This record gives sequence, C-alpha cells and structure tokens, in this order.
Amino acid sequence: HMAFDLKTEDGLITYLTKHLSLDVDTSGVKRLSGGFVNVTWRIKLNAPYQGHTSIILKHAQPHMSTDEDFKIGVERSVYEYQAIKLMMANREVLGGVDGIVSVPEGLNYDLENNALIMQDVGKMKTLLDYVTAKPPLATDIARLVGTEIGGFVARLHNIGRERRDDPEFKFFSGNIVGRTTSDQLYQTIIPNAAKYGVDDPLLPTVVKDLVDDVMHSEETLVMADLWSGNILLQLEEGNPSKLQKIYILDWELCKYGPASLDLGYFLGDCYLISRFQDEQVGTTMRQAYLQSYARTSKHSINYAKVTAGIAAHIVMWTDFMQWGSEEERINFVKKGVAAFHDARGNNDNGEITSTLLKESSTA
Ligand SMILES: [Cl-]
Ligand SMILES: [Cl-]
Ligand SMILES: [Cl-]
Repeated sequence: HMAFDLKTEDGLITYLTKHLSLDVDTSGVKRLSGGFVNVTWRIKLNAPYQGHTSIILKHAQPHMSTDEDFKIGVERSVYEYQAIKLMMANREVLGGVDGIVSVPEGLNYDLENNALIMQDVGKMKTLLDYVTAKPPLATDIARLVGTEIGGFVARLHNIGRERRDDPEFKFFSGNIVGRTTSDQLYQTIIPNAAKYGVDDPLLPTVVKDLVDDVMHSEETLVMADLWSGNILLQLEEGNPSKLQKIYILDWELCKYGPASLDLGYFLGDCYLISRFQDEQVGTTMRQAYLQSYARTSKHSINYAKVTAGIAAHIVMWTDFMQWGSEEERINFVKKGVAAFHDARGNNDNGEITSTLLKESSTA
C-alpha cells in the first residue's frame, strides 16, 4: 500500500489512476477550497465512473488537528456519505411518480486515504440565491418547489416510521454528534432574545423541551437541515423558465427525531423570505409544501409542535440571515417569542398556528 499526496495535483492523479483505475484528464483538475485540514478538487474524466464524467474529491489531512477533532470530522463524513447512499437505495419510493428531487450521488469513500468522491453537480445557484435576486424567482417555479419538497419530505417520514427497526435505518438514530449540533443550536434562543431586548421567562422551559425531544426522540427519519441555503435548483440550460431538478446537498445532520423538526426548518425559512424579500414567493412556497405534505403523510401534523418549531427557527436565524434593519429584526423576533405562547396555550387563532390550519386544509 502506497502513501499518496492529495494536496498536490500530481499526487491526485496518481491516486486516481493507480488506486482507482480512473482515466484522468491531467488537465481537467482544479482546486476549489483548501486550508490546513481540508481540500476540495473538481475533476474531469476521459471515461465514465459510475456513470459520471465529472466528480469532486474531498480530503482531510490527518495530524493537522487534535485527535478528538479529527475523529468527529470523520464521523460527520460517514453519516453524510451513508445518508446519501440510503437515498440512492430508496430513490424509487422517495423521488415519487414523476418527481424531480434528488441527492448528489456518492461514489466512493476511502477511509484509509481520507478521500471521498461524489458526483459534481455544477455551479448551480441555491434557492436562497434565486429568492434574494431582484427580480425574484417566478411564482410558477416557487409553487412547484414547494409541492415537490413537501412530497419528498412526507415520503421520507413515512418510510422512516415503517423501516424504523431495519439496521441501516437505526444507524442514524445513533448519530449523536448530529443530535448534539441540534442542541447547541437550540441554546442560542435565550441569548438571541436577550440581545434584542426580549427576555421572556417562558424561554428556559421551551428550550428544555426542544433539547430533550432532539436528544431522545426516535419518531422518524429527518433530513435535519432543510433550508434554502442547502437546496440547489437546476434550471433548463437555455430557457430560464423550466425547472429540471432540485438537489438537497448536506446530509451530515440526518438522524431519528420528531417530524416537526423538518417542518420548522423549511416553513421557518419561508416566513423569513415572506417578511424580508418577496411575500408572494415565500407564501406560495409555504402553502404548496403544506398542501402536498398533508396529502402524502400517513400521520397527522402536530400544529402546536410545528408552530414552536417555526418560532424556534425565527429566533435562531433572524440575526444570522442579516436581513432588513436592526429595528425590524427586533420586532420579527418578538413575533417568534409570541408564537411560543400560542403553541403552549394550544391557541388556534394565534397568527402562525391559524395560518397553518388554513394552508393545509383538505376541503
Ligand atoms: Cl457527469
Ligand atoms: Cl447502529
Ligand atoms: Cl435587505
């Protein structure tokens, strides 16, 4: 077994040709990222590999971090890689009848040389990019995105209940690193309020409940990072008016947890878009999602828990996104903190809960 140098272009082509037998363009290679630990290469092949002529390779360098940090990084990789393999295997029952939602295929993961190979998607723009541009994303396209992601996420949650005990599914229940990241995120709720003048003494309790659910729930399988910054859109190469594919990119946090976590992320992000970008794009998208999610899911939504999930997203993300002005952001977070009182009080005239019911109505 040879030691290879994946930090140089020449060592890259040795690894690809000598170890994996790939026919590599010596001039189809470009570095994308690179610090002390990680490197990302974009690569063009002269002959296909698992159907693909272009791929990316990521590489962690050992001995450039503590032993503890390097170990957790590898764990994150494996869950990301294995999550993507699970969706490739369940492509048929998830990607639906005529559906366009998909995951960038994972091709190879070499734990000996710390080298992961994935499908190269292209230089596609995120959803987040399309909804912040002036002008914004056509509304016909926003409806379809909502309808497709709702149906994917519902099919995901359905299969995760019925295959809960199969061992490849239980593997993700054990993604403790992934559950801990969720926890750390929920801990910023009280700081982010405090910073904006809000200081409600309910928040301790609400945080406690969110943290326990995420550390202990085994309800279903959740994508766990379903916001617009982690979603790519492939538009027709020419007509900017026809959607071809939606890709969900980062699956590191995939795990067992409550269904409401996925609804909170995405509906939450819709609320942010409605308020600070385009009301019709954010609102179409929200409603389309709720419409298809409610038709496909084999369990009823819990409106209190989704209301609180949305509140959580609002308080955790308003500052990060850095939209509008200080003053407006303060009042938006205040509406979030208000929505926690509506969840705990089971109040169906609450501003958020009430909307949820209307937009997910059947007839
Ligand atoms: Cl390809
Ligand atoms: Cl396991
Ligand atoms: Cl702005």
